[PDB]
Amino acid sequence: SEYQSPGVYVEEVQSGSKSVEGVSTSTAGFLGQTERGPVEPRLVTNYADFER
Amino acid sequence: SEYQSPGVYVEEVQSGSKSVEGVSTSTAGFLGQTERGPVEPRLVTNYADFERLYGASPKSSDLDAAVDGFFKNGGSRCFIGRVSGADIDDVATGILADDEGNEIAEVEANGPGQWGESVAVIVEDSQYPNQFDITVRYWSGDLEAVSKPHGDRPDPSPDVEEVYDGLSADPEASNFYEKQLESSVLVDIEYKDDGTPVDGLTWLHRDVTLKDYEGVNKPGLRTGLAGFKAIDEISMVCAPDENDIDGLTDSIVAHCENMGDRFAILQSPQNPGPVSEMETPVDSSYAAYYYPWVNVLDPVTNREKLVPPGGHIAGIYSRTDQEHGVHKAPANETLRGIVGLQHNITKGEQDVLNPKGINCIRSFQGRGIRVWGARTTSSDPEWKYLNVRRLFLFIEQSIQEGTQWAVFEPNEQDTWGRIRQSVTNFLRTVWRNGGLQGQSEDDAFYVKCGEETMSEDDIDNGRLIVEIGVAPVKPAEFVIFRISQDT
Amino acid sequence: SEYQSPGVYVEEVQSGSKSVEGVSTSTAGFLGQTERGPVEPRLVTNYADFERLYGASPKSSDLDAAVDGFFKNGGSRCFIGRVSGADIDDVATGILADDEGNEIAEVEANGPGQWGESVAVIVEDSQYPNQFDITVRYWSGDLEAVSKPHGDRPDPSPDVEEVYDGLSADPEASNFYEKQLESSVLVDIEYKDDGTPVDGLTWLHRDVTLKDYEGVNKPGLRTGLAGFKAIDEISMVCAPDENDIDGLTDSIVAHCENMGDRFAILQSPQNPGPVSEMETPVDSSYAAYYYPWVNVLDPVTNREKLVPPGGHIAGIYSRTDQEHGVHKAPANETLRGIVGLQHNITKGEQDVLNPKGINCIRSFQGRGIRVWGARTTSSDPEWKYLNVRRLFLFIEQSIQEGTQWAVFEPNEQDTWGRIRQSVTNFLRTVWRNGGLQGQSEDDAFYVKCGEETMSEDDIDNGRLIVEIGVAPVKPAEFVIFRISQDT
Repeated sequence: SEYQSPGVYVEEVQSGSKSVEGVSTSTAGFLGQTERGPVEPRLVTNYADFER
Repeated sequence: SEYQSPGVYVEEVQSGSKSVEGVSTSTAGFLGQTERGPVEPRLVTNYADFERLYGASPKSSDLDAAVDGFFKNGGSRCFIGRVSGADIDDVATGILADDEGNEIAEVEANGPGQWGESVAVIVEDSQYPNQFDITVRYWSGDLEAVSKPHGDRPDPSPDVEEVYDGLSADPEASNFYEKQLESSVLVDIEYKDDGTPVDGLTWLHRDVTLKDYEGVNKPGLRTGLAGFKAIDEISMVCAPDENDIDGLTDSIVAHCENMGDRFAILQSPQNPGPVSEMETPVDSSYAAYYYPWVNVLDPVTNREKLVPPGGHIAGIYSRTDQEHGVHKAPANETLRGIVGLQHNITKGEQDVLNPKGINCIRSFQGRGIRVWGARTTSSDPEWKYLNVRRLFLFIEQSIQEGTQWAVFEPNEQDTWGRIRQSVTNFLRTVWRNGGLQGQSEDDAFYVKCGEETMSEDDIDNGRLIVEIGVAPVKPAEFVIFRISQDT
Repeated sequence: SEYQSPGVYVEEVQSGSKSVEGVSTSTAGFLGQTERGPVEPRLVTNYADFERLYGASPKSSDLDAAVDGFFKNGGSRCFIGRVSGADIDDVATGILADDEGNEIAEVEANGPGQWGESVAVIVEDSQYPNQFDITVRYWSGDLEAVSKPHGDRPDPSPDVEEVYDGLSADPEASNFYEKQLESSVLVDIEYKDDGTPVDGLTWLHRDVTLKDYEGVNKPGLRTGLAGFKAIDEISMVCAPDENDIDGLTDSIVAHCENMGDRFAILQSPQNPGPVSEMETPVDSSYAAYYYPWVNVLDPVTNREKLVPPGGHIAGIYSRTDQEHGVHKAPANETLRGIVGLQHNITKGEQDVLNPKGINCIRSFQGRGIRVWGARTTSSDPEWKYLNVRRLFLFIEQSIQEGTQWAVFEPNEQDTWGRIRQSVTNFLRTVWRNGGLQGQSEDDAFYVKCGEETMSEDDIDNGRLIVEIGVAPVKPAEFVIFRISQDT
């Protein structure tokens, strides 16, 4: 920082380690023919959602 | 001191430590449209104050609902700033006349808009010599249906009523009408000439974009965000209608990042799209993002209505700060004042939304409706959690405001010890209340000021350097139980 | 000293080191068209100051947008220079008259152009003996629609208003009107004869190329770049409309190379052609080149508008300098105050643009819009990175300005030790703040002054030679992870 006029200054510093987080690993993708529905990919979490 | 003539001298010395005091942390700021009121920011501590000073919102705004949700959830103090599409000087005015027809006073509405056309001023005479009474009345509905506006009981009872009894025309008295009518939510009086007014009734006559939310910045007038940036009590800002005005989210986040001492609360759109494609609007460490909308009872139709959840969430923030501290995550808390949600989110959909910085409001069977998520919109791993940012804001503002005695003091060991002692006392207090983590003081923080932080080039140029290290506490987001049969 | 009569003598000696102080590094300079204002460069520290002194830009300029983007991104100080297509002496004037018709004062607009035809001056009398009031009003729109320019409330409220109350006609008093009206953004007053003016209103009557951007250079008047080259605070220069005026890019780069203490920021055209054929305009080490254009909200139509990114980038420079230092690359930083970009650049296209010195502004999913690139337009391998050039500018100007005490001093070992000590202290301070690289002082820098740098022919001719060697730090542009299964 630069100090040109008198006063109080408060500054933040970077710390000594940054955490890494693991990614998801149990999602699947399926392709095939259906009778209804959109053609953009959509997320489903249950079989009743799929039938609906 | 200097001693040139004999006598007794008594001198005061500075002590070895100076106390630091913590700052307020539960005040909020709101922006939006109203029907009445001034356009400078005003402090409100209760919902009846809000209805008395401002009134209701038009059909294109949801401010009234947000303030109601704020106070139903345990909030303490609001700063209200009224945004208006009319020019600031488009105000209704009037004139008071004397015995033989001289204008002696000038009456002006307390804010711009057409509402001022429905204010009536009534002057009558008092039973005591040289005294008179003044009354101000306001109707919210049609004027064509008001039968007896001057009588003791008008046909529709007026919406606002004000009476002032012991008035005089002596400028040096304490019952001069200019000084007594100064506390009035409807009108303003200015003195012109000597006299006393004649009895009767009189009406006041001859009466949004992103640039209105930005506000006016002139030497003697500030509205919008320019008015808020001159108030140092506000700690969180919200605009309920931020999704109807393009370019307001960025302005709010920039305001909070440029002040450096407040936090921004953001809500999703009513239709944000498919779940697999949602993102946050900004990538700031000074903002948080909540989803979905909520349902309330509307006090003019008595039906359900869908509104954004911002004010209820700000009220939850204020409540948690009052009963737990700024280090407590404002999640796993109940929402009061609503009827239902827009959608019910499952556990499979939150596994996609939570790693993206989007906070969810969910409903559990047997437990109710709660906020489930406490992250910021930031990508930096150092500012992932919300309470850490709030704690740092609190600490940094306290330090900034409570150390102005040290400027221009001698740059030597006494000042160094004094500063070190003060900051250590403040941080030990923060540690004792559960904000810092560690079984000893050495684990929780340290403060340094001396010849390890300053060199000689520093002393020759007037720099005093203090280094502080701290360890904040973080929430428990995943509670895991690993159970086996061994031993 | 010489001692010829007996007594006591007290003499002062010079010490063993003299401190060097660093210079400012976050001030910018802007050039372009405005509607009002003077044509000499003026310092601005806030956007409301800019609107108050200058106003808005015409349809052929984008200065207002660039200054707004500068201050929305954390900039601190601007120097504004107004470029005008009208002659400098094409200014509106007026006259004030006394009791029996003598011209006592002369009023003149604060800048050339037709705007001065819309300024009204009003003189009225005060309640105290020998005193009067003066008011100055300015309307931005049509004059044909102004109903009561003299009344207390004109039909359209004026755009600018100034009032001065306690004025006198005594030249030796401190409330003489010539001294009080001197701080006014609209007019200028000059005294002619003895008297006091009569009441009433009066209007002021009888009112670009590359050579206007170059500016006037006369003994008592400087505009354009000639005005900027007499200000030593500016550290970076930008002209938003540099692509509409042919021959201005070279003039700006030549100005920065001839001063030797400032940096030039350049933006691409709106249509630069095919990607495989792009080049930089110049090959200077004193310039940087950014691409593409950005989208903003226009405060007069409330629609999107496409503008060059120069002022936002200068604001990013200033912010980074304030919070990190001049050794930090101003890349991987967020742009505030915009809506979108012109194009989205992929990773395949930047592999062609980056080795050519062209810096890109990109948008990442989950992270936002950021500047991705920190190179200069230079072909020399020694000045490839931007922060190295900025650090050298800072160091060299500090040394130049903080060593003028050493001229004409004795050329012997005491002066040598003193100079060496000062420069070593300054460089050690720079090293401690992270600007130089090395685990020890011998790795980071050295300073030499003595009989290894100077010979006897040097001493006989008056030359004192100091040799300094330094090692700057460079950014991490490619982060590489090589992972294997062994051990």
